[PDB]
Amino acid sequence: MDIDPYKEFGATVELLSFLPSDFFPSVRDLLDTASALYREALESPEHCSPHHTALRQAILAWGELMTLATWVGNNDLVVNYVNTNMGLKIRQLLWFHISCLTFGRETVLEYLVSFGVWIRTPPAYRPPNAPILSTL
Amino acid sequence: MDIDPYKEFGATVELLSFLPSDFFPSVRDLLDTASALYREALESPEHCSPHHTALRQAILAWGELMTLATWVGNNDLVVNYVNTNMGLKIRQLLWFHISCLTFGRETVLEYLVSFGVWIRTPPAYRPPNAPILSTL
Amino acid sequence: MDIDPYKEFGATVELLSFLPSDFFPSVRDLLDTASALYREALESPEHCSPHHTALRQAILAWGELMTLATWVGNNLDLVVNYVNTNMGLKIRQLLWFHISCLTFGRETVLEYLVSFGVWIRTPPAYRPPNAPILSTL
Amino acid sequence: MDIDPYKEFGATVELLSFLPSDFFPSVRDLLDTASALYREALESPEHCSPHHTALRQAILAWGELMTLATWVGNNLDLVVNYVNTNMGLKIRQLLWFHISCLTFGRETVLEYLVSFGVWIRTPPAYRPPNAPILST
Amino acid sequence: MDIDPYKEFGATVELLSFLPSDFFPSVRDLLDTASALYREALESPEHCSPHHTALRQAILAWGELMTLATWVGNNLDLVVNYVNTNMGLKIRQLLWFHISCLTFGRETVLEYLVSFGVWIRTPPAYRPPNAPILST
Amino acid sequence: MDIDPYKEFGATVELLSFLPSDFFPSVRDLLDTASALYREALESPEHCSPHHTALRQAILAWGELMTLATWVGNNLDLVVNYVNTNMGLKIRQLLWFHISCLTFGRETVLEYLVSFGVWIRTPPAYRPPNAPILSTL
Repeated sequence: MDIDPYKEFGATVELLSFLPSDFFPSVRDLLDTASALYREALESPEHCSPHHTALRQAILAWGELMTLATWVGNNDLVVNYVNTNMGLKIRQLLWFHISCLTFGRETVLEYLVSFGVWIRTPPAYRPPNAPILSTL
Repeated sequence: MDIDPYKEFGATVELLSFLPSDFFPSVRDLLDTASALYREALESPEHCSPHHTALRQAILAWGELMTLATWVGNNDLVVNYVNTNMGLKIRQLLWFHISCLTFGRETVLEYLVSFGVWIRTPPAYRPPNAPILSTL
Repeated sequence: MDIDPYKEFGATVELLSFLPSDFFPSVRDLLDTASALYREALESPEHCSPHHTALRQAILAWGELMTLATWVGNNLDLVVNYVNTNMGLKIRQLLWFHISCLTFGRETVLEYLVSFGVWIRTPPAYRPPNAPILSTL
Repeated sequence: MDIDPYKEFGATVELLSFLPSDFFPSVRDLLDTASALYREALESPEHCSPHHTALRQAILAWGELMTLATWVGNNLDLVVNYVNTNMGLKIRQLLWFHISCLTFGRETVLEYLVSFGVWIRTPPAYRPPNAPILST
Repeated sequence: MDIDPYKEFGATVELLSFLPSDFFPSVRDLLDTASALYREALESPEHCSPHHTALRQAILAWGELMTLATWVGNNLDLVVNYVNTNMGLKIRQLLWFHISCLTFGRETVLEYLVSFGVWIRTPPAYRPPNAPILST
Repeated sequence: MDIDPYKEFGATVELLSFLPSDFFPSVRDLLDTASALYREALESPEHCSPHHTALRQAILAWGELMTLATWVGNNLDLVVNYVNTNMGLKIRQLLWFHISCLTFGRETVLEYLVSFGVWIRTPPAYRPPNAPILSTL
């Protein structure tokens, strides 16, 4: 079985691999961002949005990955191995769902094709400041 | 942040720890069950149910756990370690979402309190055949 | 003062001594049926039913008895055997009756305790071998 | 599962810790206060106030562990003068709270636990000698 | 800029100087009077009475200078038994005034500070031994 | 008891720890923005806004700390360094947040603290060099 996690939300894995690899903030910055303004919404008993159902499983599954790393740390390249390949897939899943909740789903998707083509023009022919999605 | 994965669906972790530990079928039996009759629904681009959004993330996160186990198998108690503690949490998440999709959400929740009290009566004072939820 | 514990719920102890001593599940499996099915109503800041108020006092009465069991073990064996088995049967049938009045409803349990009475009093030569099962409808 | 026995009645166990441990009358004085006032109502088969359900259970729980004090006495002390002192103190707080909530009303006892809070908190040079008594 | 912390609540700091400096209960007795009564209301994200805003700030200002007493203790006394005695007295007047204005109402505390004025002013031969207590 | 200082105003400390330590002006320039713009409302005998009640307690909490700084200097250096710089950053972001909720309005600040969050978390290679400025409309 092959299923993209972003497929119902209107994006792809390729369109999330369209941004650079080190554009996404770290997991500590992203988890504190969700814990900043989405604690009373994520820990609600009733689900509000399909982003909320996907984000409850993104945090819990990364919790299972971290306690697997501390267990294998006791019994440290393997704790560094998870942040290379398994760590990119959780940052992209966290950044996409946090930003779609704050700003909007279609606003993130239009930003992904805007920052993707901004990073792939020559510097002397593009707007100099990098595009950042923001409120107002 | 502390969030149960079953909290929006009307259950708890305790009510899923109400059944015995080895009641749940293995991950191979459960993944082939979802691949049996939910391939054209889970791999749809549009999300149908909150069980579908939770089940797309249950399969993908267990995929990240298995390739972590083959990587640490190369670089085998650790491949057996994941099936003791990290393996119960994925079987319960797979069994709850497969059975709620087939039969119904409230039918699984009424079955959980039915099989829970069936296993906790003396044998001579209970119905002899174990309760199994089934169609018709 | 000789109070009947569940006289106000439509039963007696004499109606509920008909069940055998091995009819009730153990206190661990009885507290788990209370904790797993409905702890949100037991920890609630209001009293939903008179079974709930009787169930909050019944759990904490057993918890005080379990404090006495570890105290006589650590500080200061037959008395641990006494709380678990002799005074525990009064907690088990108190926990069973209040859980079952909330799961299946109260009138279902009281009609079951009569229909167990016609089964447990007949000699074994003239009764069906399976005991009557408790279930709604 | 840690239940507060008074939480349904509007008082926490922390709010009832305003009263000192040696404030409460003896269990013999509390049971005769019950037997003189509420003997028909406690032994009736009729449903009553939720203090009545908690008062039938608190007397019988004391009665169950009264026979434990009788049984441990002959069959061999330090235990019999522990079971009514330390473990019977939780009966005294439970018997005092339900006798007084039936007689003087519930909300007056909630106003009494606060008004005993301001009495026991004040320094000895500025507190009245009249300890607050509960009267009607 | 010299602000009165009580001026918005109808009392001046001169009017609250009727009460003696050793009248006020200790800060440990005031915080448990808050924690037993108002723990849900203080920690709620909902706007409440203007005593609640001043009570969240008075606890956290005491909490900030509580860590100052911890930090000055090891890192080197006279300072740690000055910061809770002299500088913590302004907390005790601020914690007493807002606990009592929430429980007994605001105008009763304004009527209590005046009625404690006539008690402490009278000569010792003509004053009642009952210091005025605040009850409901 | 673990109280959040501005939970009731629509924020957290975790939402407001995203700003750097050098984002806030010093306590002298923060008290002057309170004293010069509106001291008539801070010295007023009524509470206009819940930011005003939180601002009266925040100024006098710092004034008590400045009394401790001169007392440890005159009577009885690293502890003067501690109040000014380590516990002063908790006063600076408390003074900044309540002043800005009264100047620009509260919803403007909370939408600014999110939009600073998307700026401060991105790496410097992919963010514009100027930080987002706070202003109404």
